Amino acid sequence: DLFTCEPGAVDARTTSRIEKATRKLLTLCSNKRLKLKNSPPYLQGILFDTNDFFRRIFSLNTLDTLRDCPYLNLAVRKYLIHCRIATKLFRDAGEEMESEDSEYRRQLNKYTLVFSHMLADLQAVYKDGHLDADFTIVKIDAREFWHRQFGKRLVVPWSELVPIMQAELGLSEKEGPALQHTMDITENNHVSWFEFDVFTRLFQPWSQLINNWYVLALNHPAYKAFITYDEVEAILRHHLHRPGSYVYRLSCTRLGQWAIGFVTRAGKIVQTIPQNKSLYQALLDGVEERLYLYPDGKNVQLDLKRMISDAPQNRVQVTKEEY
Ligand SMILES: [Ca+2]
Repeated sequence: DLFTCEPGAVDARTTSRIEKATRKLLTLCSNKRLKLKNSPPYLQGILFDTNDFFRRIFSLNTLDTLRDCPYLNLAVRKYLIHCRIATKLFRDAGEEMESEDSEYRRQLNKYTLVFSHMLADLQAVYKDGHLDADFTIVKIDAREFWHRQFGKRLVVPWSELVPIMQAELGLSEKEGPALQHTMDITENNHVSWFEFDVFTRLFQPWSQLINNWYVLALNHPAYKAFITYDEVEAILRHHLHRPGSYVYRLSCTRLGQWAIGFVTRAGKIVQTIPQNKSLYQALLDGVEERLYLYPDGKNVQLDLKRMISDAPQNRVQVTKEEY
C-alpha cells in the first residue's frame, strides 16, 4: 500500500520535495479566476502553513533524530501523495475547476479538508516542531486504552486497531469502513494518538463510545459533519419562526470539539462551542433547558438516551450493503 511508517521518506532532500510539491499546488490554486474563498478550510493558507511547519521540524531536529520516526515518515508520504492527487485533480478539467458546483470542486473542497486535518495532526504529534514523546490523550479512559495497547507508539495501522476495537469496544467487522471514515480523518490508513484523541473527545462517554458514534454521527438528523459557520446559518435561517431548531457540526479549526447552532426563543440564530462538555451531555441539557427541540427544524422528538440504549440492537439490523 502507499501509506507506510517505514523509514525512507525522511532524508536530506525531504524539505526540497515538500517545497516543490507545495508551490506546484499553490500556483494552481492561485488563479484569481478561481473564486476560492478565505473561509476555513483555506487551502492556500494550509499549504503554506504545512510547508512552513515541516521546515520548522527539519530546522529544529537533525536528520539522525528524524530519520526513523514512524509518524514523520508517514506524514511526509501522505503529504507528497496528497499533493500529487490534488495536483492531478486540478489538471483534469482545469476550466471545470472554476465551476463552483463541479464534481471537481467538490472533490477539491474535500481534499482541502484532509490537508487541514493533516496539518492539525502534524502540529499535535510534532508540537512546536519537536516530537511530543509524552503526548497526553485528553479523556482518561482513552489514554489508558492507548497506553495499555500501544504504550508510547505514536501511530498504529487501521488493520491492527480494528481487532482490538472489536474485542474491547464491541465494534463489528461491517462497521469498520464507516468507523474508519470518522476516525482516520487524515485518510492515511493509520490512527495517530491525536486522531484517537479527537475521536474519543467527540464520542465520549467512553462506556458507550461506538453506540455514541453510531447515533450521533450516523443516525441523528441534526448532524451536519464538517460545514462552515456560514453554512449553519444558512440552514437555520429557514427556521427562524421555529425556536428550538438546531443542528450541530464539526469544526475543521477545532478538532475534537463540536459546534451547535440553534434558534433562540427570540428568533435569533446562535452558534456556540460548548465549553468543557460532551456533545452527548450538551444535547441532553439542551433538551432539558428547551433550547434544542427540533433537530434540523424537523418535528421529531429524539429521546437521545433511548436511542443510545437501542443502538446495540439497531446496529445488528444494519447489513453489510447498507454501509
Ligand atoms: Ca489517519
